[PDB]
Amino acid sequence: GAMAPSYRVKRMDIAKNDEECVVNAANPRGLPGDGVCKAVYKKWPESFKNSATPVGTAKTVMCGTYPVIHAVGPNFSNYTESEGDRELAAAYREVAKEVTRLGVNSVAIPLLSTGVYSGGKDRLTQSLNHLFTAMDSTDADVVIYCRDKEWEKKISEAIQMRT
Ligand SMILES: [Cl-]
Ligand SMILES: [Cl-]
Ligand SMILES: [Cl-]
Repeated sequence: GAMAPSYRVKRMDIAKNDEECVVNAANPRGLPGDGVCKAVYKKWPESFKNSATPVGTAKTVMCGTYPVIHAVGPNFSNYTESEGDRELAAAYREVAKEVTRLGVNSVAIPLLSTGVYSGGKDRLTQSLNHLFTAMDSTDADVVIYCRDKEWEKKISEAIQMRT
């Protein structure tokens, strides 16, 4: 584990991360997709061999020795707010189990269900709080990746408020 486990946020492409493993914001069919998923497919295409997995789950596939944890958040266009909230929390719990199993000291993670699966709503706080609920009990350094300047400031404020 990390000597003093921390949370950090960076505004840049997660395909350029400096962590020991990455979480993909995957679709259930293992397809190249859009946004984070398409960047992950371009950087680690080998990790999409048999990466299909249901909503609310995570499945890790190695690209060489680098682990790609494919985590499938719900598409809020298809789920109700109640059921989608439950599946989004579940996908993050599965990411925490995989990060622990892998024994890594750091992990790069995006906010699941905040892009094209958001159903047109701002889900920064919802998604980040489910991330904290799952990852708080792990000892890996967590680096959250985002692309929007206002989201970077809000995620950074939420991290600092708890310290
Ligand atoms: Cl970038
Ligand atoms: Cl998304
Ligand atoms: Cl963002």
